[PDB]
Amino acid sequence: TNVYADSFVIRGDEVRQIAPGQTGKIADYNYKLPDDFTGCVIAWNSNNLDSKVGGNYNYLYRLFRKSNLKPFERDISTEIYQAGSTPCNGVEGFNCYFPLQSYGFQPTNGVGYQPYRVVVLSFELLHAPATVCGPKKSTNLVKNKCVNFNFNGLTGTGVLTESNKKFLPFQQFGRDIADTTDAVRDPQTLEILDIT
Amino acid sequence: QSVLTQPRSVSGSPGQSVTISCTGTSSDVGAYNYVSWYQQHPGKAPKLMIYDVSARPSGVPDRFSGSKSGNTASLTISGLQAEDEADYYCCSYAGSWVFGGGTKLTVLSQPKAAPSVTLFPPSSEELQANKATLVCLISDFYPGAVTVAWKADSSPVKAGVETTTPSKQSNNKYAASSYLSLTPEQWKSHRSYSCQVTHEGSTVEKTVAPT
Amino acid sequence: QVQLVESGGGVVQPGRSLRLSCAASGFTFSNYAIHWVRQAPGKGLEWVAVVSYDGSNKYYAESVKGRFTISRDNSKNTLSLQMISLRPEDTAVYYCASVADTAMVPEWYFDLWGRGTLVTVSSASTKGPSVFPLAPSSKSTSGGTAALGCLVKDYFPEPVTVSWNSGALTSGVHTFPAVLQSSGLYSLSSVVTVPSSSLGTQTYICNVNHKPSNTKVDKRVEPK
Repeated sequence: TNVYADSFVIRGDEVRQIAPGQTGKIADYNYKLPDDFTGCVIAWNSNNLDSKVGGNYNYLYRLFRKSNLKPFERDISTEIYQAGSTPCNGVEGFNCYFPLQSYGFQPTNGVGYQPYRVVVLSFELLHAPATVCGPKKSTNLVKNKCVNFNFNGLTGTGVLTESNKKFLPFQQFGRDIADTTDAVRDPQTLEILDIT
Repeated sequence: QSVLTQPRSVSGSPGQSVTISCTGTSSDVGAYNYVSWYQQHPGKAPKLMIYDVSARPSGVPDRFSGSKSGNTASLTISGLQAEDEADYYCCSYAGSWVFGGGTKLTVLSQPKAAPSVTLFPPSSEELQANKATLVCLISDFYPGAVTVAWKADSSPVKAGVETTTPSKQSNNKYAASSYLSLTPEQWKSHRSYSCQVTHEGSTVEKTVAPT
Repeated sequence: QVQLVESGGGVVQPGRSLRLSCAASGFTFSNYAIHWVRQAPGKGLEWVAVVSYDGSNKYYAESVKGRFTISRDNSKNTLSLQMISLRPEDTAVYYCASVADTAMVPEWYFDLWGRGTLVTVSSASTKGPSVFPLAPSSKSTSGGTAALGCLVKDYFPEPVTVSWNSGALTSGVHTFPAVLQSSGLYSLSSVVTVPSSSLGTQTYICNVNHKPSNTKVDKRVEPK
């Protein structure tokens, strides 16, 4: 379950920090991952349209924080940093050091400073299954020969032929008496069959 | 360095392949991977065809292709069509945008014609007016690519040269003209002046005398 | 439609100033750089300038610094190019050059072009041509073919019509397009191809007419 994914852009040098139990600058001040962070991580390049005219300052990051980030914590906070004992009243004095200095996405550098179309697949588990899963390739059918079959949960082996028995909009199963499964309307053609 | 080195013209048969060089420097070409190629129709704006020498933008046909090794880019256009006949420009950006020298692609649609050159001395009435204009005339040539080389008895002269870009004459060949403005004292000093043309590697030379 | 429309072109004198501009439509102009790339008529391409949205980062070429000033207005999606101390080598078709949205092409390359406007920095005025007879050389190789003409020089502007023998001489006539020299003037050439055995009897006159300057010079072309 929990296919919460994020769609954002990350500079090329800070890429590996999206990792289970990693530190750095993003993983210290911008985006924290917990221990045992399994799943997947994927990034690829978003070079040549992530450069607005002379300095891509639409896109920010927090450069300073008092203490450690909690995992899964979004730092939307206008609470700027304080270094010394004199608190900042908005006027940039000597110990403010405004943490939201922005991304330097000006790709005139090498490959290490490039904007990348990154995603962070964050996977965890709660109590409700049958979430996002995979389309398991949906093979063909066969008739009039004994054959193994696996259907959507139930399975068996036999020959598949036509039928006279009828269904309703809800059935996925069929047995004549005493758990002897014999009837499947197929999940693709929606056509009723027998299992001899 | 200041202007990227290109061939002035490349002649190719239609449907064939041509390769046009873009020779620069290590601070221009070999520094980064940012080399472009620009097709400019006459009377219109340029048009992008190649980024980052390997690949192409949207809408660009796959006939456009590039290759780069060291400090020379090489635009390769396979299957020449008549709509590719325009001016070609390569540009690089490491710290600044440095364009190329210019390349006129000529899609051959008729057989090759050699230029007829007729050189005229400046008149005596102009020499009494303390002026001199040498008149070198180029006509009946195809493909449209001539370079005028003036000469003073063995030696190339490059100052005071005004030459017309070749424009169409009536019978689908082109016409041109080149002017050498000099003083009457430099006219009567040397022995003979020559106007050399170069058309697809062929040279036709005409020589006049101050006598 | 992604579209760039230049403005501010014209014909100016050397030593004066001019201000160009370009309006943008069809794309978010505040997120991509526009440039000026100039092209002289029949010559190569030459970049001029670039302006950033904050108005801090601007880069100029080597023949540009100290004279040309680009600025932009992100709210009105237009710009400006303030140009002082104009010289005649700056005479070029000026393009406001940016990039559209649909391309992966960044702003430092050049995809979305403008239609261009012409800026002419020249001090030449309405001058009549000087018609100089290009004397042939039939006196040594008579019997074959001689070439004679007359040289049209130092006029402004276009055009000058040249007829031969009041239009009666038509065969062999080929009047050439003109040059554009450094002074801002023009100079064409007209040479008729004649048989070399007809110069001792037939007089060849070129009729040079310059209509914006009202100059009609009839010059005879005689062998030396």
